[PDB]
Amino acid sequence: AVSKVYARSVYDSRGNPTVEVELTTEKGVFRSIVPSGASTGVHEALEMRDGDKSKWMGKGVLHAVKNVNDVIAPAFVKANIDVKDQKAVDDFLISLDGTANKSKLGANAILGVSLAASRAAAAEKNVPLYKHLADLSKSKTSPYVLPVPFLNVLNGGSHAGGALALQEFMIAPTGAKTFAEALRIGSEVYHNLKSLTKKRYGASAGNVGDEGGVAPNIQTAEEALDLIVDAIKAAGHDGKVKIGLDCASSEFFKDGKYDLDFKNPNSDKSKWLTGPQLADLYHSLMKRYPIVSIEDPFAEDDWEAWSHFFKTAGIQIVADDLTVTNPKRIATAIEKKAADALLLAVNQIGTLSESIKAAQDSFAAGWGVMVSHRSGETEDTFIADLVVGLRTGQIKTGAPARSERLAKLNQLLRIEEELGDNAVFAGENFHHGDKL
Amino acid sequence: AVSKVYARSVYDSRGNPTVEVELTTEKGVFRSIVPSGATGVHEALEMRDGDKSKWMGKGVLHAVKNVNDVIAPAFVKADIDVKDQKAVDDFLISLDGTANKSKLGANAILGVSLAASRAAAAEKDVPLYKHLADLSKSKTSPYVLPVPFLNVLNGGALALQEFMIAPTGAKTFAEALRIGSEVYHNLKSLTKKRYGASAGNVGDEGGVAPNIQTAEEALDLIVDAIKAAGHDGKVKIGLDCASSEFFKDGKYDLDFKNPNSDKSKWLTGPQLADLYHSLMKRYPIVSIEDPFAEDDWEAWSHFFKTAGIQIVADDLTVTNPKRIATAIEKKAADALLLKVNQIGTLSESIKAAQDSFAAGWGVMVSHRSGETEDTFIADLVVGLRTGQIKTGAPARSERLAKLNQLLRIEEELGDNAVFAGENFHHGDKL
Ligand SMILES: O=C(O)[C@@H](CO)OP(=O)(O)O
Ligand SMILES: O=C(O)[C@@H](CO)OP(=O)(O)O
Ligand SMILES: [Cl-]
Ligand SMILES: [K+]
Ligand SMILES: [Mg+2]
Ligand SMILES: [Mg+2]
Ligand SMILES: [Mg+2]
Ligand SMILES: [Mg+2]
Repeated sequence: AVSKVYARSVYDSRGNPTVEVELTTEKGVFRSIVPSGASTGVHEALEMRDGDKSKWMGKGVLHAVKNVNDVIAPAFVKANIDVKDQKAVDDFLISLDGTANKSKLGANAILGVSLAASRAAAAEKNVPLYKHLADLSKSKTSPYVLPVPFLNVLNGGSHAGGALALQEFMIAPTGAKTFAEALRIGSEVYHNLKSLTKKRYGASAGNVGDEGGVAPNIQTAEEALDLIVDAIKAAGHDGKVKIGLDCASSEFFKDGKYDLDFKNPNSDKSKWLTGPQLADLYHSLMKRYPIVSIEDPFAEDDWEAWSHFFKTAGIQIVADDLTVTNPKRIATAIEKKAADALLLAVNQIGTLSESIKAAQDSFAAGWGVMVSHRSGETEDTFIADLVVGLRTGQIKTGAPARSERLAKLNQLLRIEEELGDNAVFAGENFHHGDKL
Repeated sequence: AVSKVYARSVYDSRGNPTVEVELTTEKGVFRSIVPSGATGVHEALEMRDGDKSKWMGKGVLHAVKNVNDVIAPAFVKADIDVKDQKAVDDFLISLDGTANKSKLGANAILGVSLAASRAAAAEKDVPLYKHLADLSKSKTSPYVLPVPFLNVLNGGALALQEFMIAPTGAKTFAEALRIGSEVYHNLKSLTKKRYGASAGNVGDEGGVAPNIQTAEEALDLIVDAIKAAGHDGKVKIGLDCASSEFFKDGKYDLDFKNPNSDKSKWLTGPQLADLYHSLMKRYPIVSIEDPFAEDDWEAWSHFFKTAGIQIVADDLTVTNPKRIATAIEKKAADALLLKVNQIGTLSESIKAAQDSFAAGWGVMVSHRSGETEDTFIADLVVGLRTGQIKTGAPARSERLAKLNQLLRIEEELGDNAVFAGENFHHGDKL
């Protein structure tokens, strides 16, 4: 029985308020925290903010919290839905709000209750969270599949001060044999990268972006990718570490064009690229560097550019702002063959149930699924258990720096240990990890 | 009954491996993680593998092994009562058998020490901070909630390492944190405006690190930030000089990042003190940590004569009751920076705090620069009733995890807690 549901304000990794929910049963008190994006897709479910300029830079979540405590809480406690029944739980919450985009209560009011319920269920059942999430998703547990970590070791775009347009430069130790090995290798590459970055672009280059990657003030990707390929070599993990990009191209899509200097107020509109032109630059990058995944190469509604690029890409193409973990928009992307991987970000859609549906739909269409953090993260570790539960074989939860990232990576360490011989490391099979 | 003690490697906020310990009883499995400094020469031994081919030489396999291979079987055989933190840490301390914990390693022992206290709280069915109050014979009516010292700016051209803000003017911790976060964001905005976008990217502790020449420029910047946020008069400043970092040939080099620093312009103890006093006169500074080197006793004592604000010992005392006794003897400082992993056990850490308090000292509980998702010090600072803590800027969740835990503690305690505010120095005496 759910005796209590309670929400408070806490702080994310950028020092902005966000919603924390506590769900009390006889099994104890269960806590989930909602993350917060910076490069948020326009189609994402509502993140409700106070916009009281006198408090928290206008970023209060008092209203969201109040919606939990004054609206959802009493109705949820009164109903006492079986927490084990995630569908009915999320069913209830979504109906309480009664809008498509969760704009009545706010996604950041509902998600906390959704996630906390699933934690409570796992306890009731006497099973690890990833196990219960496996159950929820009807995923195979024999073996489990452990994810390749995609480590955003070099931050640009809206995640770091500097010229670099593309948002995330990730390394993916697919050549590793275990997660633990992959994390060691990733940390070694990161440290070697940090040293080379300082030497190459100055000590200040070694300071980190929002997601823990070094933040050199450089103008082009090709400059970023040189640093990483040099770092991989220096760490002596050549051929065992691939690269992944999040372009977050929606952040510099303007006037049907793409601004590769969008953080320059004096950017040259002459040198803004067309879809084609941009497609060209990517293909050059793909040719020169060991890139195995590219996320949001084109804009959240630039469907034609996705379709045309995907035709001849030949690597994993991840939809993020395109699909915003929305089963509706995933259906479109599948139809148009715009991508073959989904970025799963639970607070984009606002319930676990909906997030699991998006995953299941993607897998069914032969997509991959990369579970993701937000750039605004917390000490919450839910997506570590999620990626394992969902058997996706790939996650991206930050550089190996800043503990809102390490928290997830550490939790994955612990899960791999627990699972022992009943887990495989997805490694080179990350794309179709579920099919393993 | 403790039925297993176990250790694994995990990664700290800088992506370096560290020791995580799990202690198992009939109440379940209880977890503690060891932090890591970037360290006083007198600190208990942090044991690293030094295998250049692994983790940049920073592996902790040996320490983990020491937990699993040496401490673990003996501890279990010992049938220790985790409720008795003293018996716990005496066993551990005895097992290692060395003054500075160099046989098994400080980072092997501390995890067991902390996990035991978590297990003890559970057995008693009390919150951790409550158990820690009991262990330390601290008053709980009311509890005292800490002022957060937030590390918003870092140095080290400008030679001073840490520049913190302390919302002592707040009426609750919750209000303190909000005010702190607002100042921090305003400072970040001003920094990028004044020193370029890249200068907004954070350091190891989540603070900004603009290329600044002088302390004054760093303090003026912070003053502007506090004003911009509209909290002028409600927010004070704290400093961590980490002067050992620029202590050379019996002198202090304020320009110790310049290879050709004018050696003739290196300061004497009395000279540096003159600088601090000028800074202290012009800015709302209410606390200064390690203003002199970790064995420059004469320099501390001299300064302490004329200083009118809290003077914290860190590298000087390294949370060691033996060195704190000296510091008290010499009238070198009047506050202890409590870093549990500097001495290695909870019991010695509590002993250090108690010796400090008994000598009229303050105690600032503190993180290390390499932190984890572990939130022990949040419960510890409340348990010890010290009234002040420093656990990072309000960014990076190895910092926020602690400050969030304090929000929860404050909410839980309701009317049975006071915010130390202006009275942080003698918070324990509140
Ligand atoms: O774009 C992304 O993929 C996410 C995760 O890194 O970032 P943000 O939460 O800022 O949108
Ligand atoms: O000197 C200090 O005060 C500590 C905490 O800031 O730093 P470090 O853990 O690197 O010793
Ligand atoms: Cl006193
Ligand atoms: K002994
Ligand atoms: Mg985004
Ligand atoms: Mg993205
Ligand atoms: Mg130090
Ligand atoms: Mg210090």
